[PDB]
Amino acid sequence: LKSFTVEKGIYQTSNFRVQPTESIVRFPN
Amino acid sequence: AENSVAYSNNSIAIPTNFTISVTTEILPVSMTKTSVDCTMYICGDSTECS
Ligand SMILES: *[C@@H]1O[C@H](CO)[C@@H](O[C@@H]2O[C@H](CO)[C@@H](O)[C@H](O)[C@H]2NC(C)=O)[C@H](O)[C@H]1NC(C)=O
Ligand SMILES: *[C@@H]1O[C@H](CO)[C@@H](O)[C@H](O)[C@H]1NC(C)=O
Repeated sequence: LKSFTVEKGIYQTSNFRVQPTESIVRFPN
Repeated sequence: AENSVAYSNNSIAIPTNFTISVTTEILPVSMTKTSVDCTMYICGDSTECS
């Protein structure tokens, strides 16, 4: 909300999404 | 159809028997509530895109 004081209510902030740990590459055997 | 009502000031016309009928009216009241996350939609969880 870009504020130091937040009024009463419900607010949507972010996601439960995970950031990727590493990089995976796969090719035919 | 076509109907001619003969106007004449000597006469009125009043019906004798009355009926009761039921009709239907349909009215929308609301629609689907939606909400959009910015970065998940536009960038699809890319950090440098964010
Ligand atoms: C007004 O009209 C209704 C029909 O819309 C009449 O009801 C019918 O009356 C006859 C004779 O009494 C019956 O055989 C029928 O079964 C009745 N019903 C229907 C659906 O036809 C009613 O009698 C009329 N009233 C007056 C005062 O004329
Ligand atoms: C009623 O109708 C007749 C025929 O059109 C007309 O001559 C007469 O003047 C009318 N009377 C009134 C009071 O409107």
